[PDB]
Amino acid sequence: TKSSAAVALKGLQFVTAKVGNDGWAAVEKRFNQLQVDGVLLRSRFGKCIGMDGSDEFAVQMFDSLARKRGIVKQVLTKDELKDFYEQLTDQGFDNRLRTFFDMVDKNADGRLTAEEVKEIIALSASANKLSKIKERADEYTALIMEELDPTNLGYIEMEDLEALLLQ
Amino acid sequence: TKSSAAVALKGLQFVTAKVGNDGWAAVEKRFNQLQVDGVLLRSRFGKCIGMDGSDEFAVQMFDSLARKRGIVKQVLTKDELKDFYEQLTDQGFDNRLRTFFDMVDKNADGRLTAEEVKEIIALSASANKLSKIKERADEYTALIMEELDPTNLGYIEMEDLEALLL
Ligand SMILES: [Ca+2]
Ligand SMILES: [Ca+2]
Repeated sequence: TKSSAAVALKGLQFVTAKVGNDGWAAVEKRFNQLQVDGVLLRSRFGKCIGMDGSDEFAVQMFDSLARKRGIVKQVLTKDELKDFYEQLTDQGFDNRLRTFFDMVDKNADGRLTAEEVKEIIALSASANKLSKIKERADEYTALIMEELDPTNLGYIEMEDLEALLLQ
Repeated sequence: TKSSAAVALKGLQFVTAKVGNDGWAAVEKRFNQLQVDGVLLRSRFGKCIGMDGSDEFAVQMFDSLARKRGIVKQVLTKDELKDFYEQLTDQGFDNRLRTFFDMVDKNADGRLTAEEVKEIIALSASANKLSKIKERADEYTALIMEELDPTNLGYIEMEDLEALLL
């Protein structure tokens, strides 16, 4: 239970967060921007929904949602997109657990193998460690620049790194 | 200085370590095997030098040594490769610092911007834990499994989930 229940959760929370919780007015306006002849391409699905993840993650979510609906073209109308959206913002637990399951179940057989499970466990941990690292790096950068470029050239030079290290 | 120079020190050691210091015997031998029509591909520089770190680290390193020499083709003759080897193999501080600087300096303008600096700090902090995480994942996976699939059917169902978290 203890470490396993919390690891399923970690994975759920991760997918939920990559999808995000943008309201319909923001998703629809992006649709308006992204659509061509009234239709949203598969490749723009992540951007339309306001997703956080990789391109590949966005497209795989699209296919799991399409697959579920019997949609086989790779193009969505506003009404279809809206129906994909309704599912993804239903923040109910059953609903979220369902969408997570389908997302992690890449071959859509209604089972999850050791491989599928590890896949999403690794992605989520590693993407989360990367985001954290980039916030820190950002703060370490500001400190280096603040110290080696107090006069605000917008850069530092070789000479400044020497000094920083030889000392 | 303290935390500031440690941050910069650690990026310099990360790059130094990823490059390694194989002897010429080894790298020339590897060249001979990796070479095609006399030249060595950018994509094969890492393997030839014996670096660790990512394929991306290897090609960035490559590019930085090329930029320095105005080499714009993505291929090296043996001569040229040996020259790249010689700069890399010089573990004198002056030289190591230069190589580091040029690696961080993606546009070779002799200047390091905030953006360039954030990038090696991120990478020097990131690289190592990928595998460390890939290995924690296996310990979790094969623990989710040995608990949601006690008899080892090989898979988990939605209702195994339903019951897990409810
Ligand atoms: Ca499956
Ligand atoms: Ca630069």
